[PDB]
Amino acid sequence: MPPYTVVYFPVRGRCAALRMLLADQGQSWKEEVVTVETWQEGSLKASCLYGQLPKFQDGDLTLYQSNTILRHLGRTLGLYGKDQQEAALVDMVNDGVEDLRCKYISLIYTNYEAGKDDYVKALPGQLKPFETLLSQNQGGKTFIVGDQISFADYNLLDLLLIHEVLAPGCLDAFPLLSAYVGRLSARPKLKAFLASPEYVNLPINGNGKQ
Amino acid sequence: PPYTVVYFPVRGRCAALRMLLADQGQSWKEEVVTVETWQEGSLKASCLYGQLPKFQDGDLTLYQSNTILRHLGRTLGLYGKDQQEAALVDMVNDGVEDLRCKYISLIYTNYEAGKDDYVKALPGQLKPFETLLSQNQGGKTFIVGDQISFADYNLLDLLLIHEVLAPGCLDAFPLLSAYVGRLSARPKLKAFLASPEYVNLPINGNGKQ
Ligand SMILES: N[C@@H](CCC(=O)N[C@@H](CS[C@H]1c2c(cc3ccc4cccc5ccc2c3c45)C(=O)C(=O)[C@@H]1O)C(=O)NCC(=O)O)C(=O)O
Ligand SMILES: N[C@@H](CCC(=O)N[C@@H](CS[C@H]1c2c(cc3ccc4cccc5ccc2c3c45)C(=O)C(=O)[C@@H]1O)C(=O)NCC(=O)O)C(=O)O
Repeated sequence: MPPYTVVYFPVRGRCAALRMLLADQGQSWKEEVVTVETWQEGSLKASCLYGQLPKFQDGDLTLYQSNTILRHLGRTLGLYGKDQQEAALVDMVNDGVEDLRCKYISLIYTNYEAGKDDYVKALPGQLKPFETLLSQNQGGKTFIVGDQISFADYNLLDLLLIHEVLAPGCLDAFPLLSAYVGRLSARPKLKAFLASPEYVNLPINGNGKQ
Repeated sequence: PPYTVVYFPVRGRCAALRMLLADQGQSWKEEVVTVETWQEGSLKASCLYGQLPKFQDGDLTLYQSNTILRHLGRTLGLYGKDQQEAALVDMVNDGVEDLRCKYISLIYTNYEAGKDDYVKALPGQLKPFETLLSQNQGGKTFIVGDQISFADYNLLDLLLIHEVLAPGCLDAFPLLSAYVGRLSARPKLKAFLASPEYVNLPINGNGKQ
């Protein structure tokens, strides 16, 4: 059996980025999918630390919280900076990614029809700090932090892809971002994952919006 | 002092890292930012995400309260004994951050009409951290392992502000209650929490708590 197990609802959501990590890194993993009926039965839920998914297992290490998983994988597979200073910068990117993700998730599930124009109007000002980060790291030719990939790249990558779905062309205002996205998705294993039914046949979110 | 904390004159998302610094005998400087200052827009335009806190470690400049916590935990050895404990630590902090966000939305966006439901949901919101204590040496040490981590300071602050928001919310949780007492009594932290620069600082900016 693979050492890793992803326990989630059948969507990309907060598991998209860590799945891309694992795929690009050539790791193997079991997917455990949870239906509404099963969630509604309440036994799994009660057993989750914060009563939510994703749930992740690495051997007998059981983790909750999507960014915990990302950092845990970034730690063990060496995608967490080359040094302590880089690691901080990697954290600083991911906190920003999370911040925007929280807003995205709020729009998608609590206020899509009403808030979408305001959201898209505000999108440029929200993406710009990431464009700025690229420009300050080797002309944005390599990765979000340093010259080696990190978990934040995989998280940022997902974030930009879902926003291109939400707001087609949004990256037209951000040359570095746009290319970044093309480049990281050209990575052979990731590209193969992204084109696969495993990724493509899952809806981004669970309410049918995007 | 090698550290600089740039922020608004409230505890808020700087309370945990202040406690961390004081408890670890670290020295730091406070650049307090006023409305006016914030209003000229030079600072803000300068901030990666247009927000505070901003932090300095020698020549390193950071943003994001949780990046600063992690940076301090990492460089001062407050991040678990190993990768496995370091994961546990993140799992506590991310959870602390989820409740805090809820706390923050209640306080600034929905205090009058959301407080009853907030406080009724509270115990189920605090049970995970009591359970976490329950699984680690019967809760007589720390939130993870037997050495303090950045998550302790962050969870400590979370529990203190809730005790102000809903006095006695810890009364049904004996490990949480003893833990708050234990950590709050650590000499350097104890002195800091009794000091004016803590006590005379408003928790939040809009006068609600
Ligand atoms: N800080 C944590 C947070 C993790 C987290 O949010 N988990 C949620 C995800 S469900 C997710 C969610 C919602 C609505 C729906 C609605 C329809 C739906 C159909 C098919 C699949 C999903 C999957 C997820 C999901 C939803 C669906 C929405 O309303 C929710 O807010 C969430 O965004 C959950 O487990 N909910 C179960 C419950 O609390 O009892 C982390 O980063 O890991
Ligand atoms: N993910 C980040 C989040 C950091 C963050 O939220 N920063 C905010 C803090 S201001 C804080 C805040 C708000 C309202 C007020 C209202 C009155 C007020 C009076 C005196 C002091 C403060 C201090 C903070 C503050 C406020 C006050 C509220 O509306 C805000 O949401 C915040 O909770 C900020 O810099 N605002 C400047 C602006 O963006 O332009 C992190 O973890 O560090």
